[PDB]
Amino acid sequence: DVYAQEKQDFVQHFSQIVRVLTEDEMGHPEIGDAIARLKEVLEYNAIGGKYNRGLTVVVAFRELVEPRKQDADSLQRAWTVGWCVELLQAFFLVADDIMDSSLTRRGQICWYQKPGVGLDAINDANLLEACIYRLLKLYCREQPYYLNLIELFLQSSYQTEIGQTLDLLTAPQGNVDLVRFTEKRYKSIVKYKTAFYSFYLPIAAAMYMAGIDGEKEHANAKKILLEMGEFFQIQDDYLDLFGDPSVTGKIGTDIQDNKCSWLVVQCLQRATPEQYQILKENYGQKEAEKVARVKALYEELDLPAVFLQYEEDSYSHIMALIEQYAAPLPPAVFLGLARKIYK
Amino acid sequence: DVYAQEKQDFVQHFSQIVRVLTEDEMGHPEIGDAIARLKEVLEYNAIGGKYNRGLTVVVAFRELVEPRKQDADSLQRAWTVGWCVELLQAFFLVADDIMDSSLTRRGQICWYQKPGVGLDAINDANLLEACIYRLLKLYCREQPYYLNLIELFLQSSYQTEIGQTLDLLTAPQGNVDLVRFTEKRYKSIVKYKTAFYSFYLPIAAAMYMAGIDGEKEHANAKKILLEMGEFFQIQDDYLDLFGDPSVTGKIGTDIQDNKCSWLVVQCLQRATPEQYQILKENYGQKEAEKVARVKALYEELDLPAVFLQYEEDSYSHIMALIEQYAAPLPPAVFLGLARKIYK
Ligand SMILES: O=P(O)(O)C(O)(Cc1cnc2ccccn12)P(=O)(O)O
Ligand SMILES: O=P(O)(O)C(O)(Cc1cnc2ccccn12)P(=O)(O)O
Ligand SMILES: [Mg+2]
Ligand SMILES: [Mg+2]
Ligand SMILES: [Mg+2]
Ligand SMILES: [Mg+2]
Ligand SMILES: [Mg+2]
Ligand SMILES: [Mg+2]
Ligand SMILES: [Mg+2]
Ligand SMILES: [Mg+2]
Repeated sequence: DVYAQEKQDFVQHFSQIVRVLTEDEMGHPEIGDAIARLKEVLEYNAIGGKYNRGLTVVVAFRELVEPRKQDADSLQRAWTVGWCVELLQAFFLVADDIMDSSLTRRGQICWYQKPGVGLDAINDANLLEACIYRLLKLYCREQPYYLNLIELFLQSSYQTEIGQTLDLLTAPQGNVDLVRFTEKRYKSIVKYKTAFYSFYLPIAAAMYMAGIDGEKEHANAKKILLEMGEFFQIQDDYLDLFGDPSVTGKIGTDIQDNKCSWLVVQCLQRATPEQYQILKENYGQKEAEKVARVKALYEELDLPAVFLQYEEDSYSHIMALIEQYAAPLPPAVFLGLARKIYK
Repeated sequence: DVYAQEKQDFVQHFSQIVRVLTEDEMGHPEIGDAIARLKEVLEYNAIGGKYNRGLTVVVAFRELVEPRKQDADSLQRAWTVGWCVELLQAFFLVADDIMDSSLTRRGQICWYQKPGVGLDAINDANLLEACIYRLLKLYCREQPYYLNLIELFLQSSYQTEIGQTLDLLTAPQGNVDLVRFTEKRYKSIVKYKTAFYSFYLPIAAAMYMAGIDGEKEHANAKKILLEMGEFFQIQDDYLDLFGDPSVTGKIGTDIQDNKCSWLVVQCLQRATPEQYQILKENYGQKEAEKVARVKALYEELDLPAVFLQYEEDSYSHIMALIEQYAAPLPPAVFLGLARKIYK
């Protein structure tokens, strides 16, 4: 992949990110303990993933910016902005893990589950968020795209938070109403909670850094990226139940948490009234036997096979959107991302 | 007060703030339920306070901007930016109430304690934060001070979050070490957690709106405002134990929560080794009888009288700093604020 060609170098740069964020300390040694906590938080929560969102900024930048304009400082700004995307993810995930009552993330216990962390993780997440704007000021403040990037991160955060609200509102604890789990509702939740920040944000950041600021170009980019994001969230929902946690790094909670998962939507489209009652009886509950019954029902209704077919159809659709909407950007910008997510 | 002269009108404007924030809905009716939740969150959490921070932007604006430049639109931008300060407070308090295990706020149950809210309040707080940047874009994007304000809110949030980290790190649950509760540590915690966002932020916002952007003018302003903020937090700590909750609107938790309160710092400065052991035995614990013992010890050591004296000395000090540092701004800018907090 073009992603493996940039990864080791991207990751390498995290030590610099941490160093520049945790040297607000000469000048202000009274905040030392707080900066030590920030370092711990950064190291626990922004490292251990695949780095695909941050890497996408870097790879897109190199593909959109003329090689004679890819000087040392410009490349550094590019991987800084990719790390800002990673930090945005880190902030959101820390908070999400608490609100979803999750156990593990990236092959370790969730930050909030750590003895001695707990709900202090809320402020830790806010700090991760603040680091984004700190790095943008330190590295990009004199660039013509500075305000574009600040506003792109802010707006992406707002959209994401709106999607989180829909997610949580459609999934009330102890309150099983399957009636709300429609395809239309599903598409809206995932557009807001995932598609903007996971797909549109990183490419858009690289577009703005390359001086591509036009509303038409950004709107065309979105046509591809929001669709890619929807697929990505459907995949996430499928892996929540059917994925191997040694590979995914995380234990699923969607059934217990009463979530408007792609799986439950597809279940409802297919289920006889008898299967509907089974689903109603067992969904949204902590008991392991009830979760098992839901999984059994999904397997009975061939949902893994339905997912496999959906992934093929989706891949073909996204490739079609690249043919329609890529120009004037290099198709490789989107195809690389397609390759990474449809693996 | 100059604050009462602007309050009814300031509060009046909240209906407009809510209307403009909850009409992201024509165009995007798929987010309707989320926008309904945002309205609920806004109404519960940004209304019911004294509005002093938001009001300070408005009053300072009128005192710093030439009356011929105080047109309809400019006044509207001023009360919008004051509401942004209120929203910053609202975001921070929702999160703080969870992390401090608080019960009530502004004479009602804390948002997170509401049946059916719970830890979903984390995302609600993030949404309140997003509304700040939304209102600044909608109302101030074409103004020469736009980036100044965005960066002032972002930086104030970072500082505040650093202060929150110090607060929480100095107050580990179930872990009583009084050794860390020093005056030096106290001053650092409150500078970061309170002084920036409660005092410096609102005046600074009005300064930038009035085209007063000079580093020397902002640095002089800070000399007064950070000191005022320290006093304000000492007052907050005193009222945590000795205030009337029908007046304060909130039930105190500092002793239970093992906080580096001004009260405990002053206790440690004065306490015999026998009183030190009593404090060690009873601090940072949930039992009502142990909290009562700590309060008894404080009363034994005349801490209310010590606070009364401190408030006089502090008032005199801040007035001295106004004489030194107010120019070239009208002294009324600071004196009005002094009047409100030393009441
Ligand atoms: O927990 P994961 O990794 O399975 C999850 O995929 C995480 C996720 C998706 N979108 C957002 C937005 C903000 C915070 C977290 N987000 P989900 O949406 O299923 O919680
Ligand atoms: O709960 P209160 O109102 O007594 C409290 O005064 C609230 C407070 C002060 N400073 C901050 C910063 C962020 C969030 C809340 N903050 P405290 O600092 O004592 O928690
Ligand atoms: Mg989750
Ligand atoms: Mg979630
Ligand atoms: Mg998931
Ligand atoms: Mg879940
Ligand atoms: Mg508190
Ligand atoms: Mg607190
Ligand atoms: Mg307090
Ligand atoms: Mg407390």
